[PDB]
Amino acid sequence: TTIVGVKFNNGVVIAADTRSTQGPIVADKNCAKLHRISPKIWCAGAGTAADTEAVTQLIGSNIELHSLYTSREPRVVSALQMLKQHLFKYQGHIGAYLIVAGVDPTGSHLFSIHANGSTDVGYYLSLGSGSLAAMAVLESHWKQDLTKEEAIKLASDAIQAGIWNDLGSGSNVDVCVMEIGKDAEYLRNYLTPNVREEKQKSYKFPRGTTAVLKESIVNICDIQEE
Amino acid sequence: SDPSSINGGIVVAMTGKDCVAIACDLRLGSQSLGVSNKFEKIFHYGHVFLGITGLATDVTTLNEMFRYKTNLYKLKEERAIEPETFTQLVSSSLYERRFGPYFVGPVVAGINSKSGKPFIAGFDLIGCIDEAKDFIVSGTASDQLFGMCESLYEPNLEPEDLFETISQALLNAADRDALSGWGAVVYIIKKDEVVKRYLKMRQD
Amino acid sequence: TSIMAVTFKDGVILGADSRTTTGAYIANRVTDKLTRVHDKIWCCRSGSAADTQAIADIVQYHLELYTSQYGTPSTETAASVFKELCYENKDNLTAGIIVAGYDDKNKGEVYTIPLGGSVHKLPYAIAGSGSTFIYGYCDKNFRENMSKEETVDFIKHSLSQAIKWDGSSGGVIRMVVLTAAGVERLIFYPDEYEQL
Amino acid sequence: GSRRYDSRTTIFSPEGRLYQVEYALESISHAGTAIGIMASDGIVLAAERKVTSTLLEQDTSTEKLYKLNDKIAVAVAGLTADAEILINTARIHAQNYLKTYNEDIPVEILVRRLSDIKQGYTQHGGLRPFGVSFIYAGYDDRYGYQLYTSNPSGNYTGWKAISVGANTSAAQTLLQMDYKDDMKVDDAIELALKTLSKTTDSSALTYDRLEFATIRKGANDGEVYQKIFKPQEIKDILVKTGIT
Amino acid sequence: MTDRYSFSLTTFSPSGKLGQIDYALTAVKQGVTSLGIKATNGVVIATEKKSSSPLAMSETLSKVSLLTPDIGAVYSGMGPDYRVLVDKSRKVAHTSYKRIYGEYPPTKLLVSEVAKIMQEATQSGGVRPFGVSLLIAGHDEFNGFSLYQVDPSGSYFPWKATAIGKGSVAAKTFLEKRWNDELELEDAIHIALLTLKESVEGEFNGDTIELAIIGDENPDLLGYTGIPTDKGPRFRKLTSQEINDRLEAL
Amino acid sequence: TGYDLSNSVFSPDGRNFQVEYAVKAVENGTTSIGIKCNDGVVFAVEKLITSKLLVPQKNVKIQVVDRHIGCVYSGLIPDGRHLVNRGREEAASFKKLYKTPIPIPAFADRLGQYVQAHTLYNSVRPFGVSTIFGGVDKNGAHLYMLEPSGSYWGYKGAATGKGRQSAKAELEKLVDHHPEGLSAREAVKQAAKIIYLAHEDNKEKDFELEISWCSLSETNGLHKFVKGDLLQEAIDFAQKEIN
Amino acid sequence: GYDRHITIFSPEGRLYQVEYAFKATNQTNINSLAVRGKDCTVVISQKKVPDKLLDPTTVSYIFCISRTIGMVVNGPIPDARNAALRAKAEAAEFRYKYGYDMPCDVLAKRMANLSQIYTQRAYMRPLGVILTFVSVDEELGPSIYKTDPAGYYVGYKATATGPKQQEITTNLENHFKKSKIDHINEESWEKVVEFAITHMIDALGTEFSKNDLEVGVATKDKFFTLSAENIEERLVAIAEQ
Amino acid sequence: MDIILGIRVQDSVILASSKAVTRGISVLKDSDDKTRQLSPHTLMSFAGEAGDTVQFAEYIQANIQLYSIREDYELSPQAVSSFVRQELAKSIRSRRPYQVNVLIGGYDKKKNKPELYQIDYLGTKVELPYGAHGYSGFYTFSLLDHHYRPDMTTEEGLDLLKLCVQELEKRMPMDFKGVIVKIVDKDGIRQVDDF
Amino acid sequence: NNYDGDTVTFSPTGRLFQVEYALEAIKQGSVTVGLRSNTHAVLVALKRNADELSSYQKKIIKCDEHMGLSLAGLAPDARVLSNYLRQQCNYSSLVFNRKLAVERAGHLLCDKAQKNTQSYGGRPYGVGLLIIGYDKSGAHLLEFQPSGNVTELYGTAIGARSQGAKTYLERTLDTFIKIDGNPDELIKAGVEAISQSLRDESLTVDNLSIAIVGKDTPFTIYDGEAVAKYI
Ligand SMILES: [Cl-]
Ligand SMILES: [Mg+2]
Ligand SMILES: [Mg+2]
Ligand SMILES: [Mg+2]
Ligand SMILES: [Mg+2]
Repeated sequence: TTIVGVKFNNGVVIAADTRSTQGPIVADKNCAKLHRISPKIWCAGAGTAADTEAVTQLIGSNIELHSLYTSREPRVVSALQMLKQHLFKYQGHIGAYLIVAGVDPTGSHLFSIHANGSTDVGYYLSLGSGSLAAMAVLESHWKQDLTKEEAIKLASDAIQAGIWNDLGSGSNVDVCVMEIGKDAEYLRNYLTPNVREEKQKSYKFPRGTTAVLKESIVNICDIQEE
Repeated sequence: SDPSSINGGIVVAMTGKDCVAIACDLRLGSQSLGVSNKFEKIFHYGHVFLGITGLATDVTTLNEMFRYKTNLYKLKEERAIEPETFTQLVSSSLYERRFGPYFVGPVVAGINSKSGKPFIAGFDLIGCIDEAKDFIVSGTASDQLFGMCESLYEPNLEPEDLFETISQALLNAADRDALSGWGAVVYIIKKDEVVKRYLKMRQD
Repeated sequence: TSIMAVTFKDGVILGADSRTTTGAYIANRVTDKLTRVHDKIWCCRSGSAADTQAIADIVQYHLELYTSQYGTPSTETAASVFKELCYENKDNLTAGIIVAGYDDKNKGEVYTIPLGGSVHKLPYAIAGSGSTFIYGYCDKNFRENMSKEETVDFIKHSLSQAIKWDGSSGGVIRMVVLTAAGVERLIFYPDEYEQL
Repeated sequence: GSRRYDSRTTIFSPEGRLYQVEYALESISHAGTAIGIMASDGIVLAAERKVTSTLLEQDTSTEKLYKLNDKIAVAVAGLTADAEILINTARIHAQNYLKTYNEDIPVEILVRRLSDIKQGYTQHGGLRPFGVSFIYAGYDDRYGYQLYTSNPSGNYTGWKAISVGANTSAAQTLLQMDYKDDMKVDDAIELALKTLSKTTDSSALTYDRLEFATIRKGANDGEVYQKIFKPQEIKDILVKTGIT
Repeated sequence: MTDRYSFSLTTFSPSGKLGQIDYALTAVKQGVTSLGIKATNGVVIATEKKSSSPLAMSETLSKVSLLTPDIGAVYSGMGPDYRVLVDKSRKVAHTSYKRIYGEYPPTKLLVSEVAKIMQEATQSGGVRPFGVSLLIAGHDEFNGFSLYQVDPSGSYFPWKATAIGKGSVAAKTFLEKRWNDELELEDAIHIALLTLKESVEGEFNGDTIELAIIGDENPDLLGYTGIPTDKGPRFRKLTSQEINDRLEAL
Repeated sequence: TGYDLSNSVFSPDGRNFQVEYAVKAVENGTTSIGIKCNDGVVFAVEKLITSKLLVPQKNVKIQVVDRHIGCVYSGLIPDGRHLVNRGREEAASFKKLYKTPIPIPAFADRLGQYVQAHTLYNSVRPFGVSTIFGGVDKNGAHLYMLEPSGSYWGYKGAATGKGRQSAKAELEKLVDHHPEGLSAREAVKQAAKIIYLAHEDNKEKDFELEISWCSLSETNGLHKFVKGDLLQEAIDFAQKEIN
Repeated sequence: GYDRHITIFSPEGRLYQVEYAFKATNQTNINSLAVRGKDCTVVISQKKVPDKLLDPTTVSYIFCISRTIGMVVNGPIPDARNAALRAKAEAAEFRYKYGYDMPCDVLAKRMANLSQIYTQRAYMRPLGVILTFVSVDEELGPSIYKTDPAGYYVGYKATATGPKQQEITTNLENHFKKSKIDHINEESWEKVVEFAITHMIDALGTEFSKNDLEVGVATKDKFFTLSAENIEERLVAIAEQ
Repeated sequence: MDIILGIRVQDSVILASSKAVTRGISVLKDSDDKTRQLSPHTLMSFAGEAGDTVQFAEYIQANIQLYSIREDYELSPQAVSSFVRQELAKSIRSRRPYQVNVLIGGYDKKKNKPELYQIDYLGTKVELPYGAHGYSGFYTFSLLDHHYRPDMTTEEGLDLLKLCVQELEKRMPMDFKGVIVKIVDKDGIRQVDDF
Repeated sequence: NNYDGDTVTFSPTGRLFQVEYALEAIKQGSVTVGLRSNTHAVLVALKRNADELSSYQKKIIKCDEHMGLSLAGLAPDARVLSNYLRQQCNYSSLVFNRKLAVERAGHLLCDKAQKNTQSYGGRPYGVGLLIIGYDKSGAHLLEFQPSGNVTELYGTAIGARSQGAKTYLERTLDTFIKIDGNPDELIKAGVEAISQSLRDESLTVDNLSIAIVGKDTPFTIYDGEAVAKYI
C-alpha cells in the first residue's frame, strides 16, 4: 500500500494506489483505499484493511451525529481526536494506519495516525509499505505555496513511485481534492497505467465440454398461492 | 493446527451478461482423512446466494446465523434482502468478532431484483469487502483458482458459456489441491430462474 | 530524542530536537516535541509517541478543569498530575517527561519524571536517548541565574552535541521561553547549530 | 421516600383477583373486534380497524394482523404499541428455535413463551401489564391447524373459533351457532365476515375498515401459504359473499 | 441515593384507561399546530414558529429536524421532549441500522424505533410518558414517499395527509376536501400554506413559518462529487424567501 | 398540601420545606461562632454541662480537616461528624492528585455540592447542621458558613445555633469598630466574650468554653486548640466583661 | 394529588414541579441582563449583600465556565453552583474528546437536555435556576443562549431574567425597534457595558453604586468579570453625559 | 476413550464402541459402556478427554429428557443432532471447551428412516451412511466403501461390522478389549450381548 | 404524626421521630450502671428474666482484652454494634499493632449509627450502650445513643429507672473517682448505685452482672456465685 497527503494553496489533496494483497497474492486489483469520514473530511488507510474501513466508519458515524447535535460542519481535529483515543485504548491491536485530511470552517488540515495512537502534523505525508518510495519523491519535489494542479501532480507522482517500486503496491492511482469553499472532488482511477494486454488466445469452451451428473431447478421464489 | 485448512474446500463466483454464477466443491475432511462428499458450501436466502469456505463448524454456524438474520429482516422490511445490503451485513457480523473471529472465507453472489445488475463480493475472516467486477475466489485452492480465472475469464459471457468457464475453473483448481474435490456444484443465476448442476469429477 | 529544560533568572526555557523514528527510518524530521498543557506550563516528551501524547492530552484536560474551579495551577501541581498517571500506569507506559513552568510567586521551575514515575525537582533537567552524551558537558557548563541569551546558548550548544552523537536525534532545534513577559517560540536550523 | 407513589401493580384483591390484569382486560374490550376460525383445510383471521379516516393510507397500514413467521400469524386487540414489543420478542423466539433445532417452532411452544412473559409482569417487577390480547393462527406437522388466544394474565387456551376485543359475547354466540367441524375455508371466510357485519358498532362493513388473512394448504402441494389480503382483495371478497 | 422508583408510574385505572398517556395527549392538544401532506413526487411537513419573545432569535430553535438525509420530523406538544427524542432517533438510525446494513433505515422502520422508545416511557420504572406527537416524512427506494404519525402511547399510523395539535380537527377537514392522488409537490406546498394560515393568529410569513420537503435528490447539498450512486439528500428545509415567493401566488 | 412530607419536592411557592425543617434543628443546637482576623481565623463553641458526671475538657466538638482547616457546627452533632468525614475524604483526594493542600474556597464548594446533593432526592434527608469552617491557604485567611440547603458564602464573622442573634450583633460591632482588622490573640479574647454573652439564651445550665485557631504568625497556618494559660486568660477576659 | 409532588402529568397535561421550580428562580430577588456588541457579549446582574458580617467578594452569581464561556444564574446559590460545576465538567470533557472549544449554544443544549431529564425521571428534581450562557463564538460571533427548568433553550439578540424581567425586556425591545439591527453598534466593550447599565437604570428606575452591580464580559478567546473599581469607572462615564 | 463406529442400514442404525478404559499405565476397566440413551429412539456414543465425555453425554441426556417431558413428544434425530452441534459449537470458544466427539444414531418414526450423524468437538456435523471418530475410520472405511449397500439388512450390517472390528484388532497397536454393539430401529434400542 | 413514617423525614419543628421512637426502646430496657476511678472502670447491670423457668438475659459483652460494653434495648442491635466494635478493635491490632482508643471507638459507633438516620429504607438502632475501657490515657466510660450521640463520662446509667442511680453517682462523684487501686470498693460503689434504681425486686445471685477493666486487669465479666460476695 502507498498513500500520500499534500497541502497546497487553498486546500489539501490525498492519493492512494489500488492494490490489496494476501501475502504475495493480489486479492483485488482495483481496491478503493480513499475513505470518506464526512463530505469534506477524507482519509486513506494502510495496514489491516478491515480495521481501516471499520474505524473510519465508526468515527464517521459518530462525526455525523456530532455534526447534527452541534449544528456545525465537522472538523478534522475532531476526527483526529476520536480516532487516536479509540486506537490508543486498543493498544495497537486495531491495525489502522491513517492519513487524515480535510477542510472545515477553521481551514485546511493534514494529519497522520499510527495504529498505536500517535499523531503528527505536516505539509506532506506518506504511509504504507510504499511510503519510503513515495517520501523520496515528496522530499525531492515539494515546495511551499503549491497550486492545486501542482499538488495533484506531486501526489500522483508519489503514488506512482510506490506502484512501480514497491511490490505491496500497484495498479491505479486514486485522488481526492479538498479545496476551501468548494465541494470535495473524488477522482476514482485518476490514472490507469496498468491495463492488461490482449491475450494470445481465447479460452471460451465448446458447449458440452463439462461432464454433468444431475440438473435441477432451484426454487428461489416464496411459497406460492392456490 | 491452522483452523482455515483443517476441513478443506473451495468456492468461486463469476459475472456474465445479465447473469451470475457461483460454484463449490463437496469435500469435508479431518486433515488427510476424507469424511464427507456431500458437504455443500453454497446457501441462499431468497435470491441472494452465499458460499462459505474454512472451518466447517463455523460454516454451519454462520449459515444458521444469516438465515436467522435474513428471516428477521424480511419480517420487518416486508421484502427480500438484496445482494448489496446482505454484503454489508456479512461484513458487520464478521467484524463484531474482531478478536475472536470465525475462521471462514465467505462469497456473495446475486442479481439486484430492481436494477437487474449482476453482483458478486468476497470477504476475509474479519469482514473486509472485495467487490470485484469479474470474479471472486476462496478456500484452500484460492491460488489455483486465481490462476484459472485470470486466464479463462472474459466479460459479458452468456449464461451457458459462463457455466463452462466457471466449471473448468473449479475442476482444474480442485485437482491441484489435496483438500478439495470429491464432487462439485455450479449455480447459474438469472433474474428469475436459477439452475443447479452437479459435475462429474475424479474422486481422489 | 534529545530534550532539556533549564531555569534561569527570568524564568525557564524548554528545548528539543525534531526527530521521530520507527527503527532507522525518520518518520518525521520536523516534529514538535514541546507540548503545551497550560498557558505557562509546558513539557518535553520522550519515549513512546503514542503514550506521551495520550498522557499530555489527559493532563491538559485535568489542568483545564482545575483552572475552571480553582484558578491557575502551580507547576508542582502539573508535575503531580503527570506523576499520578505515570506511576499508577507504570506497567503499561514507556514515557519520560520533563515538566517546566513559570509562576509569579515561584518563578521558573523544572520537574523530571523518569520511567518509574518518580518526581525530581531540579535546577535543570536532561532526558531522551541523546541526553547520555551531554551529562558531562551540561554539568560543567550549567550555572544558576543565567540570562536569557546565555540560557539559549547553553541549550543550543548542548542539544547540538546530543544531535551530533545520537542518530535518533536530529532536524531543527525547537525552544519555548517561559517568563513574565509571555511565551516565545524559537527555531534553529542545521546550518546554524552544526557549525558551533 | 419513594414507597409513597407506588401503585403496587402485582397484588391480589381481597377476592383473589389481580387488579391490573382485570383493568387491562377492560381496556381490551373497547378495541376493534378480531375473529379467528379454524377449518379442516385452513384458518381464517378477520379483524376490524377502529374508526378510520378517508385520509388514512390503508394499503401501507397495519394495526391488527401481524406475521410471526411463514407458518404463524397473530390478530391483535388492545394497545398496538404494547403488541409490537411482544410481537418482536415472539419473532426472535421463533428464530432462536429454528437455529437451535433446525425445525420450525411448534405453534404451542411459541404461544407458551409469550404467555409466560405476560405472566411475569403480573407476579414481579412492579410494572404495569401489557394491555394486549392475541389470537394465534398457525400450522405445524404435529397438530396441524391451530387457534390460540392469550390475555394480559398470561393464560392461554385453544379454540375452533374465537373472538377478542369488542362485543366478544355477541360474536361468540354467533360463531357457536353456525360453526360446524367439517367446515371449509371458503365457508369460514363467509362466517367471519358475516359475524363482524352483525357485531360491528359502525353503520356498515366496508373494505377500508377491515384487515383479512388466510392460512391455507392451498399452496401448491404439501406446504402452507399465508395471505394478507390487499384492500382491493377485501373489496372483492365482500362482493362475493354478498355484504356489499 | 439510587433511583428507588423501580415501579411503573403509568397504570390502568378501573375503567381501563392509562391516565398518564391520556394526560400526555392533552399536553399535545395544547401544542402549536403542525401538519403533513403527501404528493405523488414528494412530501411536505410544516408548522408555526411560535416565538416566546421578540428578543429571541427563532431561527436558533428548529421545530423541523433532519433525522436522516431522506427523513424529516416535526411535532406538537412539549418542545424539550421533542429535542431529546430527535437526538435518540438520530442515534438509533445509526446504532440499530446504518452500522449493520451500511445504509439509512426506511421511513417505516425508523418510525418503529422511535415508537419503541415512546412505548417504554409508558411502562418502565420511575418515568412519565413523552408529551409529544410526531409527524415523520420520508423516502426510500422500495417504499417510495411516506408520512407517519407517532403518539405518546407509541402507536403509529401512515397518512396521505394529516394535522396534529391546537387546530387539528379543523385542519384535517380542510385537507380532506383538497387532497387527491394526482397532486404534484408544488400543489401540496400550496395546500399546506393555505391550511396553516387558518390556525395562525399573528404574522404569516417566511420568518414565522417553518416548512420542509422530502422531494428530489439534491446533488448541490451533498458536499462532494465523484460517486455516481450518491446523488444527495431528499430532505430540504425551505428558506424564508422561498416561502414568501409562494405566498404571492396564494 | 403534602409538599412538606418529602424531600426535593417544590411547594407552590418554589420552596423545599424539608430543608426549612432541617434549619429548625440547627436553631435548636448550641451556639458556635467564627471570627476572621488579620492573618487567620478563630472558632469557638458553647458546650452545655448537662451533669457533673461529664468529664471536663473531654467531649471535644471542634474538628480538624487536613492540617489547616477547622470545622465547628450547631444542630445534630452526628450529621456534622458525617459532613467532616466527607470533607476529610475530599481534602485527601485533592492533595493526592494536585499535591498542594486544598484551598479554602475549593474546600467550601466540596462541602457545598455534597450538602446540596442531599436536597435533590426523596431517598435522603437534608443535613441538620449549619457548619462554620475555614483556615489559611496561599491566598490568605478565609471564613465560611454552610447551611442545610447547600448555600454558603464567605464571612468576616459568622454565628449559628440558639444564641445566633446575640452573637451576630456582637460580631457586627467588631466589624464597625475595626475596619483595619483584628489580631489573632484579640480574636481569641473576643470569641470567649461572645460565647459568654450568647450563653444568656441557654442560661439554665452552666457551660464549658472551647476555642481553636489557625493563624499565619501564631500557629504557622496550622489548626490548633487553645489550651492552658491562653484559654484561662480568655475565660478571665470574658468573665470580666459580663460583670 | 401526588401528581403535584413528582414530575408526572396532571389532567391538564401540566408538570407542576417544573412550574414551581420556575418560581424558586426568583427567590434571590436579583435581576440580570445580557446584550451583544460588534465584537463582544456583555452580561450584568444586581449584587445585594444584606449582612455586614458577609465577605462581599465571595457573593457572586456569575461563573467562569471555560476560557470562552461565561454563565450568569437566576436562582438559589446551591442549585446555581450545582449547575456551574456540571457545566465546567461538560466543557472540559468536550474539549478533550472533540479537540476544540465547546460552543456556547452547544453547552446550552447539553444543560437543557440534562434539565429535560429531570422533568421526565421521577427520582430527580428540577434545579430551580435559569442559566444564561454568553460568549463570542468563533463561528457564530457574539452569542446569548438561555436555559430554564423545563429544558427549553433558545438564542437571543438580547435578554433579561428576574422578578422585573418584563420591564427590562420591553425597554430592550423598544431600542431594537428604533435601530433595526440585531446588536449594539459599538466598537469597544466598555461602551457596551455602559449601554447595558444605562438601560437597566432606565428600566428599573434605580441608581447603582459600584457595589450594587456585577458585570461579566465575553470577547474573542476570553470571558472575564469586572472588579468594583472597573465598574466605578463605567458609572463615572455614564454620569458625565 | 478410543474406538466408536456407526453404520446406517435399510431399517436400523448400529453403533459399536470399545470397552476399555485406560488410565496411563494400567487398564482399569474392560466392560465400560460408552453410550447414553437420549430418547427411546435415539442413542449417542462418545469419545474424547476423560471426565468431559460422561459429563457432556449426561448433560445432553438430561436436556433431551426435559424436552420430552415438557412437550410430551420425542424430537426427531435431526433436531437432536442440531441441538448437540450447537452445544459443541458454543463450547469450542469457551474458557475450557468440551473435548468430546459423538455419533448420534436414531430412527425417525415420522419418516420411517434410520439416520446416523457424526459430530466432532468443534461442532462439525455430517449425516452419513457410516462413520467413525479418531483413527477408527483409517482402518475401517476402505472395507465399508467396498461392501456397503443402502438396502442391507441388520444382520448383514453386523457382519460387515465384525469384519471392521477384526481389522482393528489386527492392525491397531492398542488393546481396546472388544466392543459393545447396540441397534436402533422402529422398536427402540437394544444391546447385542454376544459379539 | 404525619412525619414519623420513616427516618428520612423531619417534622415541622425539626425533629426526627423514628430516632426518638428508637430512643424509647432503651427506656423500656433493664437498668445498667457505669462508673470509673483513675485505675479501674466498672459496669454493673441488672439482668431481666422472662419468667421463673427462664434464664436472665445477658447484658454485658466483651469487645477486646481492654474494652467492652453493657446494653439496654434491642439485644440483637447490640450484637450488631458490638460485632462492629470487635472488628474495629481487631483491625487496629492487626494492621497497626495498636490497641484501639476508647474515644476513637465512640467516634466509629457514632458514624455507623448516623448512616441509618439519613437514608430511605433503613431504620435507626434500638439500643443504648455503656462502653468501658483502659487504654494509653487511663480508664474511660462512654455512653452511646442510637441518635449517634456519644458522650464521655465519670459515671452514668441507662434503662428503666436509671435516674435514681444517676443522681447517686452525681452525689458520690468526689468519693468514687478517688477509689484507686481497690477494685472491690469501686464495685461496691457501683452495686450501691444500681440499688437506687430497684423497686419490689432485689439483687440476687443470678440477677446481678458485673464487669471490670483496669491497669493490670483484663476485661472480665462476673456472674453467678462470683457476685455473691457483693450481694
Ligand atoms: Cl445530551
Ligand atoms: Mg483433489
Ligand atoms: Mg486422495
Ligand atoms: Mg543525527
Ligand atoms: Mg423529577
